[PDB]
Amino acid sequence: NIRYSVPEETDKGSFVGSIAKDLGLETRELMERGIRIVSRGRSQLFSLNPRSGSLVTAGRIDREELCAQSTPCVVSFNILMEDEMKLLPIEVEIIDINDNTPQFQLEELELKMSEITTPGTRIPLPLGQDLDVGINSLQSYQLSANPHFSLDVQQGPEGPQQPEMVLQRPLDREKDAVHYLVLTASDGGSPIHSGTLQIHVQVVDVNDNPPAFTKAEYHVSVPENVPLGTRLLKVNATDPDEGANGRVTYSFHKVDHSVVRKFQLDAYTGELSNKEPLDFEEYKVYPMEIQAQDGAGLMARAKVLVTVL
Amino acid sequence: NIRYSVPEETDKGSFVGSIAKDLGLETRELMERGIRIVSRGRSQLFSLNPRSGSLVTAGRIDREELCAQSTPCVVSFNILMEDEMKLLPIEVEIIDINDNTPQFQLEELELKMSEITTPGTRIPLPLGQDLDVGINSLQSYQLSANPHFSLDVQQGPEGPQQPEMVLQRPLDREKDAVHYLVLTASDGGSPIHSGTLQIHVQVVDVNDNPPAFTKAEYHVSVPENVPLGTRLLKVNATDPDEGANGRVTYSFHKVDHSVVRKFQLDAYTGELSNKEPLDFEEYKVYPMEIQAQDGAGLMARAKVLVTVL
Ligand SMILES: [Ca+2]
Ligand SMILES: [Ca+2]
Ligand SMILES: [Ca+2]
Ligand SMILES: [Ca+2]
Ligand SMILES: [Ca+2]
Ligand SMILES: [Ca+2]
Ligand SMILES: [Ca+2]
Ligand SMILES: [Ca+2]
Ligand SMILES: [Ca+2]
Ligand SMILES: [Ca+2]
Ligand SMILES: [Ca+2]
Ligand SMILES: [Ca+2]
Repeated sequence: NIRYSVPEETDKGSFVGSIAKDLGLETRELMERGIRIVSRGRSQLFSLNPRSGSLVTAGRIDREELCAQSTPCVVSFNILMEDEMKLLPIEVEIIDINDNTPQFQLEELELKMSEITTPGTRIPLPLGQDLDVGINSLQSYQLSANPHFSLDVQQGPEGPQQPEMVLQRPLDREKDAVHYLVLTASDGGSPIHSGTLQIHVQVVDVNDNPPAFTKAEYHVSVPENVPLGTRLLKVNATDPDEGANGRVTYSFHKVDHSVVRKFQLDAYTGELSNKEPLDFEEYKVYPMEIQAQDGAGLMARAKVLVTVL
Repeated sequence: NIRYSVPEETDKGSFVGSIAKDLGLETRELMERGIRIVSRGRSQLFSLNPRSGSLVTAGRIDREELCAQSTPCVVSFNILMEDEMKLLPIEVEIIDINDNTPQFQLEELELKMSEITTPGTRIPLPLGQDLDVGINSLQSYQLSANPHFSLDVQQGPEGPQQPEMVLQRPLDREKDAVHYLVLTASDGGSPIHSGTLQIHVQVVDVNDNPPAFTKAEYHVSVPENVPLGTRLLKVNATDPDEGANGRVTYSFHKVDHSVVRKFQLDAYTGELSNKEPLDFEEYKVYPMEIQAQDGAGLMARAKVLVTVL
């Protein structure tokens, strides 16, 4: 029984072996014995010269196409020697080369995660798959260096399995609204081939910031005979949350209504105006507690102090 | 100068004092010199008998109406003795009684607070006001027992000032969506009068719970010749948050698409069905990672394991 080897993907006409050598035959000996390949299966991948006895490749030999994930990859055929009517079994092993990179089944993974997601939360990652075999197949995964997420991997029989992205440090949309990461999947060839997956994490807002007034206290001095409806003051509060969570409206806290009833606070603009006459007497000052509310139940406070001159 | 006292709110005709007694005059004496009140200001609150010399009340005497918050409350007038044409100055002090309860300027305070509100957060409360004076006016505030809120009060000169409600234990809308409390404002009378304010705290939802599947693993065994479109399994996840925060949808995690592509998972109902033929050989089992997402970026995981018989 005769066994040869050849790497996949050689150029057509690449040398595989000499039948005459391995039968110990010369030129005249070889021809008189009338050798030829019996056509079957993939035998047409090889060409036998009946004068010299050389066996060469005849066409593209792709181990991935022939054998996929099976090992080893052997092409079998008979050589017929017409003289003695004897069949000679030939085996050629097709050697895997590293001509495939680990592939993901998508290019970009889009994730949405609340900024309040608890550390330890685990998300399973798309698998990398390498068409090569053995050392040339998938050997490892790598997640790009970053402060919030790390990679976890189960070390299985033939390689790594079930990659997961695990949250380590808390997210914060007010610091980073989006995170971009890269997952690579590498084989064990030399050099190593690495496939790539882009990961996009969108951080979903939580109402986790109260508004904040520009000042703890707003002082205003107003004329004794100021007309009704006069703008006295504009207050303002900012809020870093998103949408309704960061949208603030203004109002009086309900404390002493007999004071606050003399005034008007625009819920949207924060403009404070007098609604009723103000006395220089009876009340030198007029302290009032005000409130800034966002759209989802967080609040801030300030004091307004109106002095009549 | 002659000084008498009388409590406010006595019945008409109540005794205040005897002018004859304090002038040391008898019947014939008193009459001959011809006494009478000189009408001015609040003198009509009193009636003088010109024969007996008694001074009594003539109508309702309300100290709040006469003197409000000022102290003391004295009604002054002259008595004319027509004989000597001499003016006699009389003072009657009106004694405060505790006939007013501390009042709030509203019946119910409605507050909205996120369940994520930071403990230590302070809210100023409506003021109580008592029309009486001294010991009979506002002396203290009380907040009904509750584990989430305490009352803070400033002890000022004449009474308690600036009551505040302070958050102590974190809120949790999934435990209590609302809290009802009572603020009382009391005077120092005997017995004490107490005014009452109802407080209604509405707890605003935060997405602070992920969904949770009914099981960590769903196993199903299916016949080799199961028709395409067969309902195989219904998964379910619950979520205690409110509205969108608790509304869950179902999907496959992106792991091995070559497996998951053979199936269909309804995003709303959680019904899993087969979409492509299943192989008894190519895949004995079919493990799949599934996901439940709420409407605001939290998620839970489970596994589905499909075996072909
Ligand atoms: Ca190949
Ligand atoms: Ca290969
Ligand atoms: Ca490879
Ligand atoms: Ca944040
Ligand atoms: Ca906010
Ligand atoms: Ca936020
Ligand atoms: Ca009274
Ligand atoms: Ca009172
Ligand atoms: Ca009174
Ligand atoms: Ca909660
Ligand atoms: Ca939720
Ligand atoms: Ca909640």
